[PDB]
Amino acid sequence: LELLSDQGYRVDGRRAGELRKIQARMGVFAQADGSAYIEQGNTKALAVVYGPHEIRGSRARALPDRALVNCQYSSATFSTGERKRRPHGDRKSCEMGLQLRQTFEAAILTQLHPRSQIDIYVQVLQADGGTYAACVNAATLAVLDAGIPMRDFVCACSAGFVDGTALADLSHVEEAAGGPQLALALLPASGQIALLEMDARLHEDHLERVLEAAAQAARDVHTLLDRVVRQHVREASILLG
RNA sequence: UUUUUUUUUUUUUUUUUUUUUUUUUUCUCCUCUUUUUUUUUUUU
Repeated sequence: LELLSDQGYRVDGRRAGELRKIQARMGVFAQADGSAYIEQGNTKALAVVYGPHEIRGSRARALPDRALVNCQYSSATFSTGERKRRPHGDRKSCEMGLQLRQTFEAAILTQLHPRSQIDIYVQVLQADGGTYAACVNAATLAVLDAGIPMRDFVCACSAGFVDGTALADLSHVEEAAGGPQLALALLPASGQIALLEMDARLHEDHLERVLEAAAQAARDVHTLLDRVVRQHVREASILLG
């Protein structure tokens, strides 16, 4: 099957260094302390956060120096072509909630809420392509909506490598083809990387170009989400006064 | 030849948990030429 034509067009019609269309939203729910909604291409995510509160259970599991970040991951049973129902014991959810907890224990400026918990929930309504970056961006928007201070605006994007060229924002068809996939979590102002992942084989000479293309695609996600945040804050500033 | 007074480092600790590798596709596809097919035999 052709994943890159001779003309340079992909299966869905975009070039190598081209992203899908994103359409976000802030303030979806009312009861919670924060909310967000993003649809990156054909993947629909959702995130809900709860502000610093009293530790549930009160089983002396607190930290006297910082706060306790608690991230979960879930997925709807109609999120793909087949039903594929799973119980709440899978290790895919555990590893996704652990990479989420790892990146948000580094992005959030947590040394201001001693002996407090932060509960972050992510719900995926339709998965087609990169799920990690869609969850990270939806929870970055939900955290901004909740007013929790943070060092920067963390954004994530993936990449690939086919026929000696570097792709960007891979889809499920391209992902399920046995290629060197790769994902980041970038802080645009400093250029630092919060998380790095990889699978499948790849030569050592092509790591610089796949990593550079992924970082550039994350910097391209940054501008599009930045205009959404600026329009939202100008909206509320106009409403307030 | 210049008296008298203006307190200070948050209180708390004797919390239960009965799971388990993975996980999810890619179609049908013209094999060229001396033949029947030789064959016992012996030295390993």
